[PDB]
Amino acid sequence: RSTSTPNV
Amino acid sequence: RSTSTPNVH
Amino acid sequence: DKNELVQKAKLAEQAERYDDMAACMKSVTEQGAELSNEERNLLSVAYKNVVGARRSSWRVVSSIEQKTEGAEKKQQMAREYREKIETELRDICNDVLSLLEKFLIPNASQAESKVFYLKMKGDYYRYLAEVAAGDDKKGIVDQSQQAYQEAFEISKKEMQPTHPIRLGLALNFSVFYYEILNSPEKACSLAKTAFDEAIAELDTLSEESYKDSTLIMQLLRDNLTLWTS
Amino acid sequence: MDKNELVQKAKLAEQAERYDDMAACMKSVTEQGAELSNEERNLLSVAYKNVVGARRSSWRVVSSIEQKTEEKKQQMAREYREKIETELRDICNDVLSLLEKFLIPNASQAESKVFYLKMKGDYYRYLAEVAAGDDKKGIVDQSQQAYQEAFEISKKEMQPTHPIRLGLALNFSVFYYEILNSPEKACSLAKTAFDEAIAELDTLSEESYKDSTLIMQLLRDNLTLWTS
Repeated sequence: RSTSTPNV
Repeated sequence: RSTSTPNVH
Repeated sequence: DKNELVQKAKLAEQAERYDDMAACMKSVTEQGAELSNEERNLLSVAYKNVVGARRSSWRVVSSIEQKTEGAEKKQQMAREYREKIETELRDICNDVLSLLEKFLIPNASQAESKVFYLKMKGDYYRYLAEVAAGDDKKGIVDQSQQAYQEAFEISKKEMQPTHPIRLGLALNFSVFYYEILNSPEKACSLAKTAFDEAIAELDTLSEESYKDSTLIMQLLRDNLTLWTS
Repeated sequence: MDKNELVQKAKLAEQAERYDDMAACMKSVTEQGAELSNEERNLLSVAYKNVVGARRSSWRVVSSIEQKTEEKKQQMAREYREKIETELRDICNDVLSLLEKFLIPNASQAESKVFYLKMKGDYYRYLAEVAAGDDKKGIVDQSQQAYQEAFEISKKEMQPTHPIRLGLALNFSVFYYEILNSPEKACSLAKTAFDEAIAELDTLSEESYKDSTLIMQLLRDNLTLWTS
């Protein structure tokens, strides 16, 4: 599973 | 904070 | 169909959807028949997770409310949200507690079941106490004390000192002493004697609940060390 | 209630981990028609990401069970997936429509345009994760197009190290890998966004370096993962 932009 | 009984479970 | 309602309940549990999980087991309990003990445990997990999410939110916001000593506007905002969270938390506790009074405690046919549901009743009144202020509070505290006490009496008479359930009751009842009744010495001696009594009878541990008993003994001793700080 | 009050309510809800409350607040802030401040924007994004995030993660678990039950156990797993699915489309439709009605048209500068066009790409991507039928090829293309216009606006108007540009590449690259199934275009996209930013670590600032470097690390980790 790929990682997308997390919360800041 | 004291610890109480967790789920088994 | 009690077995459908139960199968969905485990599906809910794997999906981490504890309010669905709790809704299934609720309607199971309502079918009025004695819960099995895989069932009983499913109900306890659901509501512990559902109520625990509110308890934890309550504590965060209650804290903000105290760190904003006026700051009246922030404190008013924090107060309001606290009280909104409370009322979710009371509905959850009342829901459970009426299940206990109406089905689970009356149908409990074995001693271990009664100690389990009476402890649970001690638990949910304690969560109401954590959050009660004033007039309500003494009544609520009395009920928690009374359930734990009854449970404690039955478990001392019927169960082995290393039974997970008797250990857990001692754990929670000692937490009630320390945290709700602000009596640390009473809390310490309740936890110390439950620990020592289980050490005296390690032969009573069995293969299938070894793990839980062992963990609760460790939790007993950790509270003690915290409380003696 | 007034904007600034609703914002503080959102921050309480966030702190209490009550993200449905948090989204409801920020939705209603958005609905007032004013352009979102960028603290606000971030709050809207965090609430909705955590709200769909839970569903996305439950969907995946119950989908996994469904595909691997071979009875009436499968009927029960299917119905529960579908119930989760429908909540999840209700969450993406909601954001999607707030993006079309308030956020994309109110966006004055390139930055916000990229931010929201990205978010539109993401929420279509979440719909795509979960779509079957004739639905799918249209959902996807909607996603691809939101990303693509976002990407063009960023290559022209933001620095290689802008966290919002870097984040678009990261998610655009994920779309390529996970939705379009084009691993090679995904790696090329991530690798160039990583290299161009790494050649300018200087030009980062104090408000952005933690975010920009963290995204860079994720571009690389994804690169590592997709080259396996």
